[PDB]
Amino acid sequence: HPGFALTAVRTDTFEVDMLLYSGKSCTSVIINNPIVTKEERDISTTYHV
Amino acid sequence: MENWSALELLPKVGIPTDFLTHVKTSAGEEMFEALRIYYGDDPERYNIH
Amino acid sequence: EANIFCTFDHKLSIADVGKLTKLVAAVVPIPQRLHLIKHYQLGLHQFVDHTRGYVRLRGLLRNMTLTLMRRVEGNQILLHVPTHGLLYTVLNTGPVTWEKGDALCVLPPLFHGPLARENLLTLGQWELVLPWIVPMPLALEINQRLLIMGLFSLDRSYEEVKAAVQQLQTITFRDATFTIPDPVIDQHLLIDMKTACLSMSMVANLASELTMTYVRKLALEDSSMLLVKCQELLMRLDRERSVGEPRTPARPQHVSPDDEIARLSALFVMLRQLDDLIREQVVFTVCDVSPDNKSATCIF
Amino acid sequence: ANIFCTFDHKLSIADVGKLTKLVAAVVPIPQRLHLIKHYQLGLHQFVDHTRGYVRLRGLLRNMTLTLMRRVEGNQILLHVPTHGLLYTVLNTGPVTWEKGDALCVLPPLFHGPLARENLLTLGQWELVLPWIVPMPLALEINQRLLIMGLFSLDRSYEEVKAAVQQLQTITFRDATFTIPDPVIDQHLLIDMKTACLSMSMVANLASELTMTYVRKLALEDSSMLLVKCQELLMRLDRERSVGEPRTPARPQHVSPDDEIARLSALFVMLRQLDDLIREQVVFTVCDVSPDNKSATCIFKG
Amino acid sequence: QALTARFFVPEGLVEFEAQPGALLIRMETGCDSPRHLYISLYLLGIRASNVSASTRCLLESVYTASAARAALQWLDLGPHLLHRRLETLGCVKTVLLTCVMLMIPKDMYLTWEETRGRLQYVYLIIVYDYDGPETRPGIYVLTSSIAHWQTLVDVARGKFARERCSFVNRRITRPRQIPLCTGVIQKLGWCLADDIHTSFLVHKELKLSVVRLDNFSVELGDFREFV
Amino acid sequence: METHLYSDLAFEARFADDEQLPLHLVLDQEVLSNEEAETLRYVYYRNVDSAGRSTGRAPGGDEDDAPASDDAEDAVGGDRAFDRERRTWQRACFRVLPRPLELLDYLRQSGLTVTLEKEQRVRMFYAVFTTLGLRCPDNRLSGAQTLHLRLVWPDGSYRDWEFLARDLLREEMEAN
Amino acid sequence: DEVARTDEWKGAGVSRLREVWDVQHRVRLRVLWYVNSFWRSRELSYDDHEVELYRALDAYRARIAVEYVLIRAVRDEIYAVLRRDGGALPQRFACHVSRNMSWRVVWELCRHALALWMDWADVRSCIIKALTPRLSRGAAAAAQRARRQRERSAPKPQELLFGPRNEPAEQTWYADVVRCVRAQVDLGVEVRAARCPRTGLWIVRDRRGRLRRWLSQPEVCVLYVTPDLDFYWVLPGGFAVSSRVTLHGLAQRALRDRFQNFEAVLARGMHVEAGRQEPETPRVSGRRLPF
Repeated sequence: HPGFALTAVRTDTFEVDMLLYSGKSCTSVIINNPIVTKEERDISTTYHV
Repeated sequence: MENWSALELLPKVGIPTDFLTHVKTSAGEEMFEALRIYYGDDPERYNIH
Repeated sequence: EANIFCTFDHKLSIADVGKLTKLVAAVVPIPQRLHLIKHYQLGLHQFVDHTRGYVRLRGLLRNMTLTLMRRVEGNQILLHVPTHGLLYTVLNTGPVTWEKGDALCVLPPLFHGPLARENLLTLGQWELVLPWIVPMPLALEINQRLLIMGLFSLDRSYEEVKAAVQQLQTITFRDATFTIPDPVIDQHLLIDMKTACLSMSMVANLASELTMTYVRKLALEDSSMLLVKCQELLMRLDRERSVGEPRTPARPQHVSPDDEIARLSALFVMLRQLDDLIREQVVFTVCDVSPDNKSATCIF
Repeated sequence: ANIFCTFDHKLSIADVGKLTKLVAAVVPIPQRLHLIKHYQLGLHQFVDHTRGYVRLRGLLRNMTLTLMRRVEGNQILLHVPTHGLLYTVLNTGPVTWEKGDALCVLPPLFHGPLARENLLTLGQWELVLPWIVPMPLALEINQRLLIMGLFSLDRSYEEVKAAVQQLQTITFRDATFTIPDPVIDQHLLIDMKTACLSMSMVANLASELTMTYVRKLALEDSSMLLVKCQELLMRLDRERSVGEPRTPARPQHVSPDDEIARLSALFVMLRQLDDLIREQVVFTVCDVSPDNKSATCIFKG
Repeated sequence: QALTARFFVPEGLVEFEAQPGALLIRMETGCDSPRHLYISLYLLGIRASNVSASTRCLLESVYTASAARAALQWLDLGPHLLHRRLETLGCVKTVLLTCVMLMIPKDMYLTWEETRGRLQYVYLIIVYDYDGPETRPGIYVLTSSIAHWQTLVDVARGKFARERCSFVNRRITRPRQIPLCTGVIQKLGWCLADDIHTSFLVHKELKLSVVRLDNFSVELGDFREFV
Repeated sequence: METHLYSDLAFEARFADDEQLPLHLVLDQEVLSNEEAETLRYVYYRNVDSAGRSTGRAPGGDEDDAPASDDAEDAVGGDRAFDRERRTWQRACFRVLPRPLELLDYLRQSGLTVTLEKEQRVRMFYAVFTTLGLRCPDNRLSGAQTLHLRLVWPDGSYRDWEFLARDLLREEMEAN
Repeated sequence: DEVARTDEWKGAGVSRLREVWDVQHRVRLRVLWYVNSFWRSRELSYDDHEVELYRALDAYRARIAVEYVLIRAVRDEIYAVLRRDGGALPQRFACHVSRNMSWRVVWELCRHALALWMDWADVRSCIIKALTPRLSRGAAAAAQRARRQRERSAPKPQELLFGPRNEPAEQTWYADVVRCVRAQVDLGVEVRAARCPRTGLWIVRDRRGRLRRWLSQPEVCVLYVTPDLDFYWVLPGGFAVSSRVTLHGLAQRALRDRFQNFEAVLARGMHVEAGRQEPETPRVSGRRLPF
């Protein structure tokens, strides 16, 4: 016995599926017409919307 | 070798493809016999010989 | 000028054009920078020679021009040299992972170990060999390792250098093991060793008298793990130099700020002169990497 | 090729007004996303107490830099520069510019200044911008802080205190600075410590390996250059060992695992210096605005 | 495509300079009120030791001006300190002049090949000799088909062994004099193999043996020093 | 000529270690063939005392003086005799000038001051330059020492010449 | 400004230049005496006592004498084994004979041939080239490998069924060929050796593959020596004096430093990897430019 106790602590993580309830029209979201840009490349062309 | 241009060009049959696992999870864990995955817009379908 | 047309003396079957059509946006070396070119000087097959020198292939490849492979259509190739600065895309077959942030260099390819020896093009005797596109730290690592191989191995019998290079030729870089095929000494490698020895002699000479004893001071002050390894290395070098006790340093007499500025600026010049042996300039700066690690978009 | 950078936090219109004065200046971002949170913008993610300056230079060497273009109601339109194309960069650096200068980007030295970046900050976030300094001033200030790092160990005497007091004061065309000392609380920061110890040990292994390696190559065909190399090292030995005990007995035989470790150690310790050895240029100017508030500069890199 | 640079140039350097094929270089003067001067490379010719004394006499007899005088003084201060002062800006388009971001003297021009490579990059090379009194800075302009920088430095060491042993002789003989580098490689662009014409030049009623380079695309390079 | 300066400097450098004085030698068609000279890889040398058989072995005799016992397994002392023999030889600096010359005239083409008592015009077809080092144990040197000389070609063959050091120093050392 | 050593070394020049000789008067080479060598400034002393030079001469005599007394050991080994059997040597080599032929004259030719071989021995002979590969490190390693290899027990059927399989085809001998009618001996003969399938006798062949045919010639005689240092001495008719070469009367270190196969150091032109195909030798040219 070394003459002192040892408290061991430990993180545990669990895969847990929650469930959430909200009131009817609790928040309010504001959206737009989404914009899009034409990023150019040599063989391709990407579009970020 | 299976010409995937023949798959990318021919008209196919519309199917609600339903399997339980994720697509990439079935893919990288090799449930199937031959895969062909491109992450962009591969132009290899466009040239015919 | 820009778009470079190549040809083929032999016909391509459907298999040949099929394995060519998956080589789009692959970088191939061209030695000539001319327009109506021919396929035998295309690639490295005219320049590849086993038991001739990897460093020769390295020097000629870094002297060679580079171009991008796009749009075969049957007995036509359409090589296009990438302009300096504009974003392009690349497609590498070299079994080495990439990164969205690092830089690239171009090296003559090594054997990975499975030994496939089929780069998906062969015309009779003629084959296609593609230069490996390698991320910058692996590139300077293999450069410095062949430099240590050339610098160490002089005037030694085969067994001691064999025991050195069985563990020196292997490089494990991001879960991938590579070995250098042809480490054979060269007159060009001799002039690299010449520049190396002159540069390290010059940084031995004009270094300050306090920097020659600085690690002794930090040894007497502080003990850290890398400092413990540094004291191990330096005291082993000292006892290989002298069995006497290395004395403690006192107040340094010649303290002069302009002197330190001048001698350390010349020192930085000489370290640049030594590092430019192994520090290769970049060829590609990554904008994006594909998730299957096959293709990328690089800005050069 | 434009980037959007939004803020999660509430900003005032006065915050926009004190933001829009930095209209065309460089920011660093660690990697290029199309939409990026503002917590990655600026060097605030890296700056802390115990890293130091050389960490900021090393992570600035690969941080992709981006000019600012426009400010919107919540987001910022950034524009990534391209090689060879001209742009407009404002001189937020502490040194004036002239036409034909070569510009490099170095991390700022007045962390938490009296200006406090003209009071542009947030809750546990101060937006910090890197200095754009001309190349010769950049390389000499790197050398100056490095030799400040060498004398930081021996700060017992007073003439070294006067020497480093000379070292703080810098001189330039209508520019003078008090360079902050990397030693704080009688200890050096870790990055300056490893940089200077690696530099000194590269000098040491060079001085004790160059004789055997110039011999190993000089058993081959010889020239005048290796002769004068050996004569220079003889000058160093004849001015060096005037007080050391005679017969140190350096052997011509030495086991291979020693010298391959020596060579690889020398190469990795010089290899970790090339962030501060090479000064990668990033800009040169083709026209300077009056009062040097901005400049039309051409991008390099 | 061209990047414009407009310049206010005094009349004390307009000799040998009205032609388009001119390169102005912003050197940091010893005097601090202009802080720099846009010297011509033909003024780097007269200071150089590799050139002929006849062209030096021509450059003396064409540049009796106080501006070129004081510029020669401010470049004659620092022994081999030119690469820490000299900084280029590109070729003159038309002379108060415009500049982009090509004529050359016959003597300082050199090659190490048979000039049959089609694409040919051009470089400036200073060398610092020390077997003179203090320093002989030799200017050189080099067209060559080589492209990679480091093998150009290796073939430069193969061609300038006298300069290297003179450098290390200066290092072993004068310990209190610490020299930085033997010289500087810096590219300026590239030409084709055909536009190089060894021809004549007449300026200020004075005669010159010139080499013209027509299709010179300009690209600014860094002052990459070398030993 | 160029190895002579470097070897003089190097034997001045290592004189505290081995106490070997340098010895600049030139050789001609009278010793080796031109085909042997045009591809000569390197030269070896070993100073042997009149009583001590090497300088790489132990001075007071050696355990290899016991005779070879005609054994199959370890043929002659095993590999310990072999790397002792690799230790007993030393490499020297080395150059070859294949085109013919005259060292009086040729050393006048180089910047040296050829100051000989009489100009004996000696001509040679190919001049190979080297410099060995013969070992005085202390400062004192004995004349009855001998110095061996290997010439090694890329095929692996070698030629072996030795001579006792008094014959090099008949009129040179008695002049001092 | 300190004068660098090359300048006053250049202006110093040479005091004198003279030729020297080897011991056997075969090699003349010239020494150079720079006045600026530190050997001039070392003021070192010199002495040559007569018993020291006498010890040098006796050591050089032994160093010359090693291979000659080895040849003498071989010769009286032959003499002792011909005295041992009584003089009736058997046949070891495959070649037919004729009964109606007088063997007294080929016996006399054998005596004259071994005499002429004793007159014409050499430091480069058959047995020296035989035992020079024995001095290598790989000789000891392969000696251990053969001593575990041939002395390996008979295998059980388990490794015959599942263990990996097992593998000494022909020998590489050296030979002296003494030709009495022309009084010319031969020192270095490389010869391949094998055994006949029908009989255990030996068959010798050229290193190209040609059958060696000197055994039919009656006037000639031959000495064979093996890489494991066995010994045959064949007069025509295939009959062979058979013994081993004795070397216990010679010191180890004298034989080890007098001649020895040499292991190479790495220089310009060879691979760092062992056993790779070698490229062309450097071969400094008196015909081309130096470049």
